[PDB]
Amino acid sequence: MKTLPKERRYETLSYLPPLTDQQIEKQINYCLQMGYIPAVEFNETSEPEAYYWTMWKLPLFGANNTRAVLDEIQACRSEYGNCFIRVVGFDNVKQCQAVSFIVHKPG
Amino acid sequence: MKTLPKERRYETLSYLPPLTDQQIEKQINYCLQMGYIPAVEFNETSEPEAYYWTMWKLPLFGANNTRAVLDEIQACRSEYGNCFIRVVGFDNVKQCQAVSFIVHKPG
Amino acid sequence: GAGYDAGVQDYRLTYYAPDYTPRDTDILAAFRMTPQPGVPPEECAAAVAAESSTGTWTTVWTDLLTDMDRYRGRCYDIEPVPGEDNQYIAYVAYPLDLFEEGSVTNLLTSLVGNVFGFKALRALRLEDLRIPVAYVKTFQGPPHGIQVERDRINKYGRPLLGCTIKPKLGLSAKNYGRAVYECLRGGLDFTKDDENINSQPFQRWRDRFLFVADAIHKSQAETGEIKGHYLNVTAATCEEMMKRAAYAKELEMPIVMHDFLTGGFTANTTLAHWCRDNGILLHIHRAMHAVIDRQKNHGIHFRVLAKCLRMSGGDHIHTGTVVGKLEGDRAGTLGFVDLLRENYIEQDKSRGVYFTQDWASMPGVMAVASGGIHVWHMPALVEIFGDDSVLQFGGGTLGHPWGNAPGATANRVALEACVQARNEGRNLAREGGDIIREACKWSPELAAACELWKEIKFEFDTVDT
Amino acid sequence: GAGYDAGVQDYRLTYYAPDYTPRDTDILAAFRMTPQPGVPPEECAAAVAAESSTGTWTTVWTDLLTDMDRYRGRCYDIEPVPGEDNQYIAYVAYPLDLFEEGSVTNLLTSLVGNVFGFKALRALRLEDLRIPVAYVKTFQGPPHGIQVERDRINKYGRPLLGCTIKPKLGLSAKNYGRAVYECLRGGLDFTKDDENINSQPFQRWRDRFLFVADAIHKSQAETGEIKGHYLNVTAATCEEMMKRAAYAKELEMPIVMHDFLTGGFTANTTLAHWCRDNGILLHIHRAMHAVIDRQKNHGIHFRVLAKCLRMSGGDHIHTGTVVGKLEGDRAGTLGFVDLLRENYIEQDKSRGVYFTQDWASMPGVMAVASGGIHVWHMPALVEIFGDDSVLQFGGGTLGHPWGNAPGATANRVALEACVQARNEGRNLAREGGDIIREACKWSPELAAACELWKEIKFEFDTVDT
Amino acid sequence: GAGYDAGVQDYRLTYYAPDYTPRDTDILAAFRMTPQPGVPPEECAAAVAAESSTGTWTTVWTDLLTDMDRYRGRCYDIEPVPGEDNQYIAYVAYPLDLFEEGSVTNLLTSLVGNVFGFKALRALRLEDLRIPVAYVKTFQGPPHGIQVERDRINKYGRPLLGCTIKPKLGLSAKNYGRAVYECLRGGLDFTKDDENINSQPFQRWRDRFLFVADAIHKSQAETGEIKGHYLNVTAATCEEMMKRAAYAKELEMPIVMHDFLTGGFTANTTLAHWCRDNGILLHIHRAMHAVIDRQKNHGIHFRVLAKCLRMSGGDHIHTGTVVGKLEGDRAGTLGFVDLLRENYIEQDKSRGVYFTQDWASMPGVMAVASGGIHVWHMPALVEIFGDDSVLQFGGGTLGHPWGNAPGATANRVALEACVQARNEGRNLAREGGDIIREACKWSPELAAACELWKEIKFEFDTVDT
Amino acid sequence: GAGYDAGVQDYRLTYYAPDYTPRDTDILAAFRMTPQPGVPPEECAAAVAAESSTGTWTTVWTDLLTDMDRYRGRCYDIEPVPGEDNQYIAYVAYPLDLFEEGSVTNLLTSLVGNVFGFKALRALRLEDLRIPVAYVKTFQGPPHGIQVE
Ligand SMILES: O=C(COP(=O)(O)O)[C@H](O)[C@H](O)COP(=O)(O)O
Ligand SMILES: O=C(COP(=O)(O)O)[C@H](O)[C@H](O)COP(=O)(O)O
Ligand SMILES: O=C(COP(=O)(O)O)[C@H](O)[C@H](O)COP(=O)(O)O
Ligand SMILES: [Mg+2]
Ligand SMILES: [Mg+2]
Ligand SMILES: [Mg+2]
Repeated sequence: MKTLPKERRYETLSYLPPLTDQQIEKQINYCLQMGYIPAVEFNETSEPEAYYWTMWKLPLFGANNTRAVLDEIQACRSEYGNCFIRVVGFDNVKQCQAVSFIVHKPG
Repeated sequence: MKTLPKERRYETLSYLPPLTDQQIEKQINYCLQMGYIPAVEFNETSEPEAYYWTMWKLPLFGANNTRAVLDEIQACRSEYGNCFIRVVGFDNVKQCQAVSFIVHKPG
Repeated sequence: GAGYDAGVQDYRLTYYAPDYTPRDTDILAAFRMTPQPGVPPEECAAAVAAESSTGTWTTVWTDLLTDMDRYRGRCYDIEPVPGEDNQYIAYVAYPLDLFEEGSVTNLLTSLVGNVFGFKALRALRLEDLRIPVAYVKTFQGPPHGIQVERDRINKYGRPLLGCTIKPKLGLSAKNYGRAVYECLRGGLDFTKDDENINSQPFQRWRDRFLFVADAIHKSQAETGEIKGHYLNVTAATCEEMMKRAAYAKELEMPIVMHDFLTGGFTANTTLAHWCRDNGILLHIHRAMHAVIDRQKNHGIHFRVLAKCLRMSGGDHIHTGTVVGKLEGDRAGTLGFVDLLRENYIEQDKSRGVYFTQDWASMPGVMAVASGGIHVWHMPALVEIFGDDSVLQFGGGTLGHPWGNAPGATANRVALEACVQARNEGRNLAREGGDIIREACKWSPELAAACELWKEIKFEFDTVDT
Repeated sequence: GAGYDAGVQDYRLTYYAPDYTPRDTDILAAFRMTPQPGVPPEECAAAVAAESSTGTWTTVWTDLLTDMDRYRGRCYDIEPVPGEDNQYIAYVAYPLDLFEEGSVTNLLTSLVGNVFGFKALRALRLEDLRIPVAYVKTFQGPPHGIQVERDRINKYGRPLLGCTIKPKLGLSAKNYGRAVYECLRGGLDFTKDDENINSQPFQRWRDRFLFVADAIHKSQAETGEIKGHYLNVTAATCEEMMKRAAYAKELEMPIVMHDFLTGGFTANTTLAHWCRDNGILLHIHRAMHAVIDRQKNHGIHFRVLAKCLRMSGGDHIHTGTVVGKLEGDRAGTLGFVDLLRENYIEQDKSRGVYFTQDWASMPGVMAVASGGIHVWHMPALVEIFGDDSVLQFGGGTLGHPWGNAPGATANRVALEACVQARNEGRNLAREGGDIIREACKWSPELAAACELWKEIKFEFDTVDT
Repeated sequence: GAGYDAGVQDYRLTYYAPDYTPRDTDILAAFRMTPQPGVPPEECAAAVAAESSTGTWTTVWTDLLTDMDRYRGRCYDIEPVPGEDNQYIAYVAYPLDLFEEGSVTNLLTSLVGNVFGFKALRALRLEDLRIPVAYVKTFQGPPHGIQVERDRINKYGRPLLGCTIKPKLGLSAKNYGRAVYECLRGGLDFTKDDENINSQPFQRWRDRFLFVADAIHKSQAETGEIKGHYLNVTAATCEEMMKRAAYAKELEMPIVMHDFLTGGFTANTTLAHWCRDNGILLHIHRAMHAVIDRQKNHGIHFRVLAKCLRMSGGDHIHTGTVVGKLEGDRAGTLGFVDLLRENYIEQDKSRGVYFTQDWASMPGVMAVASGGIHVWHMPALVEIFGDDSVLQFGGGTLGHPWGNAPGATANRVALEACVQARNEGRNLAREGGDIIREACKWSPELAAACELWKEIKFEFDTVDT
Repeated sequence: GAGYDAGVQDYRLTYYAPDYTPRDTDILAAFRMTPQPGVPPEECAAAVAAESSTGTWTTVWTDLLTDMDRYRGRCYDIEPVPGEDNQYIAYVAYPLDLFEEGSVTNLLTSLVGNVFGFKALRALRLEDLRIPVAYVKTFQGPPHGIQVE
């Protein structure tokens, strides 16, 4: 028997080990294969009540390669190093967010 | 494409470059030419919800020269150096504030 | 005490009083009248006055059990329009006793009820209306008005900035709120619902209200300025409109929007009274106005609807941008903007003000310039409308290459530079491009906006001059 | 204008139109019909259509003061079921004029009212229903639907996780809330009331609501994720249900639960309209469904009740886990899950979709997999239902050896590993045990859960295939 | 204080107490259970008891923070059904503490919630229910009951007579009211809405209510007898049902009708409480009953639903005519008619009364014989149901050759002759045709009715015996 | 998934579908349209459809986070009026998804909202409206109607 510790979570893919940039690359590849538009959002906090983070640039509508999204993610990391950064995938057929995982915690 | 930074604003004439005292002088000149009564207000914060700042002395009802308003502004600056200081213009025909710009940030 | 003469008789006998001078309590109407060939103009105007006040086609014996001269509408003047074979301006005076106090609906039903379809008439336009002070006093007017609105949103010294979220219909509530947040955090005072966005399968109104309120709170927390979003409460029924307004109040929203023509004046006055009773600002969208007010020869000129909206109630009202994608002449727009915002407006035929209108301290209505404008129109608009106005850039903000927030910032920088140069003593109508150019030299968002829309310009023939 | 013939006559004369093609506004019903020996199948289907729409046993003269052909239900097809001596699928078409707009209750009363007890019938099952778009438009549908729900709870990219607090009945309100807190802080998105928990002497509903709300707040503060608990508002009366819903709203609860069959469709539609009006999510529990939908030869298939629940209103609905302790075939469950979640579902007899169903932008309903599942079923469920679903582990979370919170964490880790492997491009149906095994190598709570339930598996004969 | 054993274990260990005697406050349920081959019957019954009261598939540690033995449902008896390889009657006893007071919905959700879909179960039928007096006391019961209803409508000494207006759907409100008037003026005590008639495009409910009320007033004025019409208030929502009930009250209507299964038990109890509070009789239509209660091996027998409807509330309830177009055996119908009408009903397996039921002065419910009956069935019905019943001739009145009023009179004469001959000391079951024949010799309307329907008779195999 | 092209473009590219046949659930509008001299009639009708359903003057990037083709109003026919140099009847089809159920106000605000004041338009008349059965079902209609009255 072991007591579950008290950790703050960050929605989907937060109860998994620290996300290697390879697994992040696979997640962005997956949302590209499904036709989801990737976007990079950032915020100073990760409160669950917060509906909106701040959009970094514009969603990668013309994107076709995971390296481009990774470049936006690292650009956000360089500009905001004390911000939670997450990668979202917009499905536009049903107009609903279809992927959302955090890629960066405040440094 | 460039992501807009998160800056706190201070209403009219805040999305312009740092206001030179010459441009401030022209703004007070403009409110004198229109017949607006100038006044100097100060406050510890600049919350949008706050309707009232604290009035510095009384509105310059007898004013006819921009230097007098500048003298009140610098007097407020000297007395309150950690206060937001703004210059308001009261139009009395319609009884509505007609000019409002910040002249000092907490220093 | 006259006898009773059954049978039809000319309207001009009892309804054309060319010697009559208007009482100061009368309602005065200016009609652009085009009669059928062979119909006397004075008879046509008498028919207009009779069928708009008391007249029937034949004589009724119940006219005698009354004092007709105290209720009859009288045409006290007819003057031919320049360059018109069969078009005349007729001035008709109506006793104050004819109209229900505080009812714009009743005023319009009396005036524009059925005279526009008179067979002896070819075309009729209601150009202007003199609302007497005694009638003005019976209305609430705007729930707040310009000065109270500026006090409530703590915004002084410049025109306000807004934007309609685009596309009009199609966006989900959450994406709508995200666009609202990005626009508001960039520097726009207001965002707004498209007049078609009420409650649709792709976007329920309650979800839109919730997400918009959250975006407003986030952007207000970020920028430290009062942010707002015109929430369209226009609904199928008055109960539904009231529920939407009540929810907007519950979410601590400062302003709601209504379509006063498609929604109607009854519901508009209901909502204006509610807005006054609950401290809510009322943005008024003029959807379907051009159906009524587009043609010169027929309909109701927008200045009449603007006076009626001022009395029925509204803090904002759309007035046309002059220089945008929708039609409105410079002079007539200046005229009805002064009618909407000023307390006293003197007679001026050159601006379409056929009557001197006194508002008896009825608060003015904010002018809203919306439709097909970008930063390049910014100086002219600041020249045209001045501070007591709202400038709305739907496509001029979301259509910016970098996104909603940089476009909002570009518009805010253009507006603030124009206001600064105006205050300093520059000729905005002359050096507007100069001011924009220096601001672009300082503002990259503005530079991208201006290079995107440099050759975009809507000019056509003015059908309503 | 025919005369009046008093006396009984065959139903097939006026109710069996084998040449009739269905109008697009008709309601289409597929009936699995087993008549008595010696009863003609077409006469049996005509009796079904007549007694479900307008027919009486004998002729009534009031039929003549009407246009009968515009209201009569018609059996436009009968086809024998394979491998059946006396079982046929009859397709009956009902005019749109027969049904009250926006009333699921009236639709069911017309369709399944009294034809299931016809003496000439041995067994009757309502397999499927084609709801025309024109009828769909008269309903509210789900108060929010899948996408609005995901926006409101800010949860994307994975199935949601829930649990029923066990034991069903017996726990005090405070201990119930403590179990809710321990489950929620471990990683479950939702907890829920057992469908029997309404308000009992050992646990009053108001105390349960208070303690559950406190546990939700505590776990939300701890984890930083939106936590919820389906509060059963099912009550004896509509007033009591509304009071429980209002208190759940007062405690700022995001979701309430209702039993749409034992509670009823009238109260369900009332609660769904209330939920839409107050921004409350509506979880729908299908208690008593198996009384109606268990047998192949008689009853109503759950896809019909699922369409009716979608129209009456519900954000979640239980659909069966396929691989759990309760019966539901894979193909039919896939069929009605697509019916509940999709906008357009084409005809597919292989999945029980007897009609092409178009929802005209009626929002979809979340699928809820609950009953006898643990981490080992996690890959298959992620394979079966996908993201737009809720996976409910009552005994699979509280039954973990370490406690509620470690079991919740074990389920969350299994779910997240399955989602990650699915996104990466793995075959979940093939390597589900592989994914679980590596996650157990990383997760001790998961390791204990898997070693506890490794040999637990519910497989029996599928009575409803 | 035992330790915590994580893992699955047999239900029979803690849920099969064959030595336990039922407490008098327990709820007793008789289940016709058909398990899967190779599933022990006692384990199957233990699973039924566990999943109906507290059991989960695996052990939960929260069971220990409780006294489980005071809430667990126990199967205290299993006896094989005669002539059945795998069908057993299991008697399960539930503590009174498990159920919400005054809630039929909660009782059914606990009992018939999810056990009917257990994978280890092949078929399950809830045959009977022992409702303890202590639980009965928590319900309102019928709003009035048989004796109060008879006092209110001033009708004694005979069964009441009713009719459903035919066709079911299609008639306009005015023609509907005309048919109601013609039926009522002929001698019928009641007319009624078809269970499908709620509010349709061809007939809005408010117009139907108005015209029916007028017909009732006219026929009451003519005949000098209390006339009534069951107004279907079944609606999509509880608010709509309440509005229809309130309008029926406003029109001074004595009785309203509701479908307690398609409408639901929540709305039914709401309406029953409203009916008690406003002096309105409550006719209860059992639409969709045969979906649940038709098969012998699966579902819920109608006697359980009848007890639940008696507790939830209803003055009338349909029970089946035995000899009509809808299925119901003689013995079981006698059983549940005694259950619905009597205060004390002793155990009788031969009539389906598995438990002795005491109602503790809960008023009885009127029995309604409706469906495929004419004057020829009149003696048998008077023999079967007796006075405290309603006999409903939809097609047997409107289908008379002369019209609604002569058919109503023919039915009234047949009923009154049967009652007279019964009172005099005749054998109705033997000389029913004799009584009908002499009455026809005296009554021409009856003569025409009998010659029309002489060879009309519904006999088939009894699926539920 | 297309990229984002900031800038104005012709309405006719995405709002004039002359091959499109009307769905039975669409709202159909017949417009008597008189454009300005030198304004293409098809461009004028496309502007009517765009500004009546979803179109803005320039391209917005939020169009991409949507399925535009399921909401856009389409002009599926333009036929010249007899004896008219510049007057055409344009048939525009609107998806049922655009309109609030049971709201005549919303229908008119969408249809006749602001297209009648388009600068490129000289005159516009809404001649007729096809209300689909699915939309009709969402309204109460007359409180009673002729026969009940
Ligand atoms: O949609 C808009 C403007 O958006 P955009 O910035 O894309 O042009 C407005 O609703 C009307 O067009 C304003 O004009 P009017 O004065 O006729 O209401
Ligand atoms: O109690 C449970 C599951 O709890 P557990 O995890 O202990 O099995 C649910 O109420 C039903 O069993 C779901 O099944 P259905 O789809 O029939 O409602
Ligand atoms: O329509 C009728 C009878 O009309 P008719 O006289 O034409 O047969 C009733 O609604 C049900 O059939 C009664 O049966 P049940 O007991 O199943 O509700
Ligand atoms: Mg608009
Ligand atoms: Mg349960
Ligand atoms: Mg019936």
